[PDB]
Amino acid sequence: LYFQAMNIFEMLRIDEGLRLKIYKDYYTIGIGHLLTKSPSLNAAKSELDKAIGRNTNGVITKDEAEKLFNQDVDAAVRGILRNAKLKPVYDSLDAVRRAALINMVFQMGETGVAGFTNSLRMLQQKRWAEAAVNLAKSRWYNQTPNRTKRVITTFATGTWDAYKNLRKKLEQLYNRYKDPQDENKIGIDGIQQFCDDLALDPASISVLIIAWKFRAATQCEFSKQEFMDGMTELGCDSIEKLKAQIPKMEQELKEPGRFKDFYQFTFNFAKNPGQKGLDLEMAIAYWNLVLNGRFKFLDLWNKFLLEHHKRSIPKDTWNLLLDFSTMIADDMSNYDEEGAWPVLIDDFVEFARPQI
Ligand SMILES: *C[C@@H](Cn1ccnc1)C(=O)NC[C@@H](NC(=O)[C@H](Cc1nc2ccc(C(C)C)cc2s1)NC(=O)CC)C1CCCCC1
Repeated sequence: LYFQAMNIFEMLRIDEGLRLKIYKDYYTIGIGHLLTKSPSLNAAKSELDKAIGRNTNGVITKDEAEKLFNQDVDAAVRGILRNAKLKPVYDSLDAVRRAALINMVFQMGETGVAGFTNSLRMLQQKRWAEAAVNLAKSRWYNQTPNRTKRVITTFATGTWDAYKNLRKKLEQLYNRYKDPQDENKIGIDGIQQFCDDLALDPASISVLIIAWKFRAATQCEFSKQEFMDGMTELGCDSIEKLKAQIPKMEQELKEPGRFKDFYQFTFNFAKNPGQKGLDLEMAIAYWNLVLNGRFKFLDLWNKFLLEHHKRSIPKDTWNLLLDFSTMIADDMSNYDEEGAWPVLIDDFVEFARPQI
């Protein structure tokens, strides 16, 4: 197979993203690699372990993700060649433009691409300008504007310029924030600068919302990969573009499913690496950010903890506090003491009830 890859992996890592842990679409890993149609994680991990050749426990390296991606490219190419509507266009195209076609197949499948009859004909005819304008009129252009414009530029030019130029813009922007003592990360000063550039306080709710959108691991830490992947997935190539995305992120949090996801993410982001629980003072500081205007008993809860708990907060307790805040009556008369809440919440209700 070595006779038949370098550019296509980085092109789809940018457009689709690379995930090093087993996720849901269906059990997937890497750049959209399907593991099984079975709903069993045990089946999914089994397929992944067999494919890789080690006990991965659903976690892989970038190189392992590449081995899997090359298999999917080779399978995609076989599919295109057996398709009577796609084979002529594929055969006629140069190496760079074939990569843009495989990119479309990865996104919407053979049937999706085969639907672009007029555009595919223009490509086969090497009518690059006419094809570029024609592909931009589709629904494909609206659903994924950043990805589509990059793929369209690949067909228009026959160059990697759309991917090369985004990487240049993000790499130049990165240099403003990188740590002088460590080129592969953004340090304390860099994070402060990033927040200043956004006209936001680093301890503000807006910055915590951005960390959620970037899927950042830990507070006061920001890796180069987090910056690169975050900015690309959000479709931002500048601070101004990221700044303009903040109201959209705010709107999402008005939907309870998104809010629940952001709320639970906060615990994982707030905690110290190597620690399973969140120290009380930290838990209170983040609760004041995320439960502000959502929990009537927030101050009395903080006072209770500082005076009667004075210990770390486990994840389950953090998660369940949101359900408590939502259901609790202003007089606490609906609280099920004989129910299944953490002992800490039963003790809070016992402490709070005589205080009205
Ligand atoms: C720096 C850290 C020191 N420390 C104390 C105990 N363990 C570690 C610290 O001060 N932690 C608590 C702070 N948190 C913050 O100030 C953070 C700073 C940021 N980290 C990141 C990471 C990634 C990003 C990118 C851009 C996605 C951005 C930022 S800003 N801020 C937040 O966590 C947002 C709220 C505070 C304690 C008081 C309550 C607020 C947080």
